[PDB]
Amino acid sequence: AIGLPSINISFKELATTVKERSARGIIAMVLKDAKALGLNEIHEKEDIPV
Amino acid sequence: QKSYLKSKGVDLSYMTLQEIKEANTGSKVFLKAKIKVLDAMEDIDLSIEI
Repeated sequence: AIGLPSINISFKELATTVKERSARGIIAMVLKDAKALGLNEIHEKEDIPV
Repeated sequence: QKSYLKSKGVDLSYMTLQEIKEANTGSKVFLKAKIKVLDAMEDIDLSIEI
């Protein structure tokens, strides 16, 4: 509900990109392995199953 | 400087040469210079007309 009046200033550096991804284009890959079974969406390199 | 800016990902298509000259680069500074190094005489050639 109503809280105390709040003034918050946020600093964020949204400049961390190169070769930006296109809005279009979706690739689906199916693989045979013993682990990580199921769907694992991969948005970029940092989130890769280990 | 242009290569560094392109690596940063900024678009230089519309900027003037002056604008790219004074674009913010952070800590790094890029400069270049031209000099010519003198040398003492080592070879002498003379032609004499009698």
